[PDB]
Amino acid sequence: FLVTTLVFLVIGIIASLCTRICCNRGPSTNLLHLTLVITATVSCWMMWAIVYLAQMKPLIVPILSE
Amino acid sequence: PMQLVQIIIPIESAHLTVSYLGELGLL
Amino acid sequence: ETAPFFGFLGAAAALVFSCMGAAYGTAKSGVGVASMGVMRPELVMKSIVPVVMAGVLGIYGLIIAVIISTGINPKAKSYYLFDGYAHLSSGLACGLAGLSAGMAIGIVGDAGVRANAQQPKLFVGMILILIFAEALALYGLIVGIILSSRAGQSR
Amino acid sequence: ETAPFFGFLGAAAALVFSCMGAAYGTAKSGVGVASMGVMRPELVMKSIVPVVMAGVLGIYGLIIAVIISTGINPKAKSYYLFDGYAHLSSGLACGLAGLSAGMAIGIVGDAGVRANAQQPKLFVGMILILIFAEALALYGLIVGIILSSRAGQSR
Amino acid sequence: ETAPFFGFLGAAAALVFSCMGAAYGTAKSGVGVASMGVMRPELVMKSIVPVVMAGVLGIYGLIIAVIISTGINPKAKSYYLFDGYAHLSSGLACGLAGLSAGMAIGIVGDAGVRANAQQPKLFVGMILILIFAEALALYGLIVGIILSSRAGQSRA
Amino acid sequence: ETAPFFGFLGAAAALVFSCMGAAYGTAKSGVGVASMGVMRPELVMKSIVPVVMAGVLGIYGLIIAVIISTGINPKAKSYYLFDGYAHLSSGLACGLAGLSAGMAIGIVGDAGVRANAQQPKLFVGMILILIFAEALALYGLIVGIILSSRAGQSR
Amino acid sequence: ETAPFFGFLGAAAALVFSCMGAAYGTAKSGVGVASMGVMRPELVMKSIVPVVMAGVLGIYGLIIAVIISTGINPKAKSYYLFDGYAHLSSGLACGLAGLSAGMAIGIVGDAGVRANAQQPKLFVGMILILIFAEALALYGLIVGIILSSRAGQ
Amino acid sequence: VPVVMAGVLGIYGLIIAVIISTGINPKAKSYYLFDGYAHLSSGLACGLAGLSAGM
Amino acid sequence: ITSKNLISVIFCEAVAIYGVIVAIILQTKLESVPASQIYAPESLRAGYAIFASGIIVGFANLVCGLCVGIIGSSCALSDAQNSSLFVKILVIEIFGSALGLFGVIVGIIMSAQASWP
Amino acid sequence: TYFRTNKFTSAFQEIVDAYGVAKYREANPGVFTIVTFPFLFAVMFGDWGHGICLLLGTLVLIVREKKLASQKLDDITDMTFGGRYVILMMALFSIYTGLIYNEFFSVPFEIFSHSAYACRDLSCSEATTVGLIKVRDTYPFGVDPVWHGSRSELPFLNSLKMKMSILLGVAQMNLGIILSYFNATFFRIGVNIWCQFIPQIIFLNSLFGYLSLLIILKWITGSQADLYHVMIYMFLSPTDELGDNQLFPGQKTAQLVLLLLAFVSVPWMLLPKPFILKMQHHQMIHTIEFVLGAVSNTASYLRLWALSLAHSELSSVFYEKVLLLAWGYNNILILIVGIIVFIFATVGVLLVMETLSAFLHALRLHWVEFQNKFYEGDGYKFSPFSFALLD
Repeated sequence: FLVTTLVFLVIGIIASLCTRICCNRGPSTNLLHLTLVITATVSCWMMWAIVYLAQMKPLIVPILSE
Repeated sequence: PMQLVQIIIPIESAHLTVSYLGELGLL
Repeated sequence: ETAPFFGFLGAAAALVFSCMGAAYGTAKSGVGVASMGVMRPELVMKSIVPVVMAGVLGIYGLIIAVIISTGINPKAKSYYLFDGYAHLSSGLACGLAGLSAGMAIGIVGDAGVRANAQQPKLFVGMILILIFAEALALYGLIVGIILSSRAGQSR
Repeated sequence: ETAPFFGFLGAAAALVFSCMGAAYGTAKSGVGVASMGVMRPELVMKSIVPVVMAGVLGIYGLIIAVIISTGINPKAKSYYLFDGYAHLSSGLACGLAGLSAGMAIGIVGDAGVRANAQQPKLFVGMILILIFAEALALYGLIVGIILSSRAGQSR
Repeated sequence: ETAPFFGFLGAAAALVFSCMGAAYGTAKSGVGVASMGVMRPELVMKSIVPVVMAGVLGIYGLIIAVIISTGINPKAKSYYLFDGYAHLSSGLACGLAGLSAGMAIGIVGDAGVRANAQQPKLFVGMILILIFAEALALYGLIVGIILSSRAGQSRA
Repeated sequence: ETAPFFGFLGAAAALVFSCMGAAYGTAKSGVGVASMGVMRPELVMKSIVPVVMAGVLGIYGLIIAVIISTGINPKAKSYYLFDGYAHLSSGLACGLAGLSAGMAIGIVGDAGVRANAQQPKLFVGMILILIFAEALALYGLIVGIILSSRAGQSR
Repeated sequence: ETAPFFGFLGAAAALVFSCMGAAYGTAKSGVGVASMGVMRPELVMKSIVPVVMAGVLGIYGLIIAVIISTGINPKAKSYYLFDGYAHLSSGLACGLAGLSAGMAIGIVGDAGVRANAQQPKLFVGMILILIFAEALALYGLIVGIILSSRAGQ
Repeated sequence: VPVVMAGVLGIYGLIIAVIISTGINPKAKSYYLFDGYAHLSSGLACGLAGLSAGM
Repeated sequence: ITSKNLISVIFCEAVAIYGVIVAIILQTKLESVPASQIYAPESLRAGYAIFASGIIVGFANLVCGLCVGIIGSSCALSDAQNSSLFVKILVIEIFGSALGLFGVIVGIIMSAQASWP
Repeated sequence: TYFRTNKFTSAFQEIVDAYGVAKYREANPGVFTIVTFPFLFAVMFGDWGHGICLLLGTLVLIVREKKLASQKLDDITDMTFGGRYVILMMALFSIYTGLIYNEFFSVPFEIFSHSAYACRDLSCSEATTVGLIKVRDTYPFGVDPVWHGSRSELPFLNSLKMKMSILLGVAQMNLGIILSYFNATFFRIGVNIWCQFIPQIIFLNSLFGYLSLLIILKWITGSQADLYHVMIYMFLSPTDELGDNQLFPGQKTAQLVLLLLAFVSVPWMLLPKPFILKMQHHQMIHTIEFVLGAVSNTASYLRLWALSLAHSELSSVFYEKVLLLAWGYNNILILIVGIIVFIFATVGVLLVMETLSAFLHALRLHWVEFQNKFYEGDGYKFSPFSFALLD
């Protein structure tokens, strides 16, 4: 879902803006917060990408006989 | 980002500096 | 057919092995607890945990055996080798896990009995190791549940 | 056919294993009781409790074996290997559980008798330990009952 | 048609042997830690590591058992004769690897707990030894997975 | 019919034996390394090599097992007896050789760890001895691989 | 028929037995050498005869196994249960003889290491003893080679 | 000297085995189950007695 | 004592040579035994005779070798103890070698056993 | 020396100290690990219900830390006081992890629709049919419950989880290589960095990346019968030729070329640096270290997959016990007793046992990854003349 990727990118941009507003004073602190935000975005996007790759095409469906 | 430091301080004054730097200190 | 010979044997073996292992572990733990109580009553009160672990292992083995026995429905299920084989596998797994857990629990109980006299913090820490061993036994029992559920294919 | 062979074999094995375990437990308890009496004849009176518990467990195993054996009536039901297999499994499980419980309870009782000779609260500790050990015999009896029911479930 | 009995037996045996090896290793490590106790109370973090390794080995065994159980589906692709024996082989390999790893881990953990009381600078070396030991269990799990992979092809 | 099943069983037993030998060697090396680290932390770092050698032997056994697994191919040939026989023989030989070499290397490393702490000079010769021990297992693995390559038994 | 299975089993048993015997002898000799080297590291460097004998035993076992494997040519000979049974037994006997020789040589070298540590005369004496043991192992290897040659007929 | 005598005893046993090999031809006499069992049992008893005497 | 042990090793090498000769003979002593005709009762009798010969040869050779080894060990110890006592040790070594030679002669006699077609 | 540590940074600093030390110029990935270890642990396992409850308890502890400062903690409580921030971050990550897993309160829950995933068509056909189930609508926030949490969907879901864990391990190795390159740039070696880190890095990275790209290509093509074992089938032949299943038209020759390149790079990982050192005038440890590290990364991925499977199995067991208690209790008392017992057992299993096991495994994987990456121990802590009682 390209829409999901765009939403994740927008969330990352919002987080970057929040971190900048919070700690623009400490340039090293700001860089640390930016690195943390980047890592969180990478992790979330990778998880969603794996989930969608599962949904790309199902090998087989489930059986739940009583 | 630290480095070594060397100094000569009179003992009487060194007592006050040591007392001040006791809680946290640098070196 | 030959299902009763397999299923009954597995059901008996699970309980037998689990009881033997739990008994050995409880005996070791009781010897250690007696030593600790001779040392100090507080250590005797503390040393109850290995007995709890042994009882938990025995209860898990009994539960697995009960589930296996309840699986035996010859009137509803036609006599298949697979149906008895699943029960036999579940019983063997449960019994082996119970025996191993009992031996490990006895060793850990002796160690913790020594530790309680040595230091209360040591006993508190060894509680974590005992819990980990109990968790391994529970994992074996859970695999036994999947083994029992495998019998569903046969009818 | 050959089902009575298996059923009678299981009935005999139950009693044999229960007797062996009771013998081991009684020997250990007697050694502990002799040690306590040598140390203190007065305290020896309370020391008989683990021996009584071991004897009770042995009798319970024997009673369960007798009950299982009495169920086998060839005139009552036609030749079916399921009933014999179930009876044999019940006997084997009950006997093995009783033997393991007896041996462990005897060892724990000897240790607890020594500890009680040392300290008084150790007597209560050993009583709790033996109560914990009785869980093996309880599980064996439950498994025997389940197998006896499965024997009637044969069709 | 009688293969599923062998398959179920192998599936149970894998878990049984893995649990036995893990229990032995855990008991050895716990005895060693309790011996190391009192003298080095701060070494609780170090003593935790062998229990973690034993738990990892047990989890690997359970995973192998679950995979083997999933492999046994008689409804489609009738087990024929190769399926049960393949499952038995995979289960035996997994169980033996687990038992060997458990024994080695228990011995090494006892040695490390003994070394914990004096000169704790070797904690890194002890952790390295534990990881090298668990590598054997990882290789065994990989081998079991590879064996389970070939199961489907034999159906034809 | 079921002969390649026996071959696959032997292939699995190969990895099992290799893992057992590697684990024994690693345990001995770990005991020696613990002793050396107790002696001096510096000797501990140089003493890691035998553990790596045992792990490499185990990895070689795993690779041989994977190759054997790749050897089994239903589309290659129909049910044939020789496919199972050759594979089982190769696996058994490789596993036995690996286990024996691992035990020998473990004993050698256990001696060498203690030896190196007293004198660092002998560590050079100990390294050569361990290298020869590992090379024996490597030759055994090559011999086993030769048998696996010997696949075209029929036509 | 089942002859290739018997021959493969025999060759595998030969290789396994030879490897186990070589491993046991090498372990004993290496333990002895490590113990002896503690006193004088200079003498330890000379103590390479254990490595030499271990390598010789391993090479002999590998060569025997390779020769046995080469004998298995189904295209060349359809073979017979008699021929396969003979080849398997011959190979297994060769491997067992090699294993016994290697174990004995390693046992001797275990004490020979300490003897060499004592004096160089004991060192050369143990060298001669190990040479005799290696000669026995080579005789066993030659017997196995002759047996493999007989399998061709 | 007693060691030499004991070795001579083994040499005599070897000579007896050589005589047995000379008589080993089976065409002359057919041995049934009873004959083979009798021979094997008697030989085993003699061997046990010989080993005990050697000890 | 090393020379005495060398004499013992020479006896062991003689035993090995006897074994090699036995193997060569068994290679020669093998009957016709056709691949097709490997089921006759006469072939079974020949196989039983050959197996008996091998069992009588190898077991006796191993027993003689072990006896020679123990005797040589004791003899080397005694020679280390007393310098004069060497011929007595050589006597025991010769006795062990004679036992090995007797086993070899037994194998040589048993060589002519096969009766397979 | 030690980098300044805030309240949140203290736990990462303690972890880095556990992983030995590093030089002042040496790169310290402790700050990165302060998120990576929560990132891996969330990938490793997580229960939405108790995990949220555990996070709430940790937050309450952080709020009451003022009293906890006065009230001295005991044993593991003392460590928890220091690691509150790290635990909270890990639980926050595990929240999204459970959201992906969809096992809210250790149980699947419908998202957005009445049923997140359903069976299109096959109204009369059983779930065990040729048509079986069609997921016309797929859960957009998490894995489709029909395709993951259902009875027979377990094997394919587990295989997919393992495949994804392999890619995650590859990414972790790539991050370690990147950190090594960055630290080498900080080390400021004129050519030694290119001679040593570049060959040691990149080689095994591309080796695992071939498999990762094969997994991605399989996800694109969607082969069914091989499940996640198509990669195993492809890699089963290291020799040339064949390669029918290759999704990329030239994947066979390209794979052979890549194998040759890796074989050539293998000495390049070990040879150039000692040669440069000799020209100016360890590698033996570096020998086989690449293969061992790749095996370790695969082991970490498999451990994560196994931990996830075990967590799913435990959640299923707890749900089964709860369902059995509820269904077979017409009276309120029996249901209440069963629910309480199941809740206590599930809490003990998950919040304590499973949580500790997952934390330990994730920590060990983190130590392996960091040791592979950089900083090689070799240091000590900052030494001021601070009053221990006062500070």
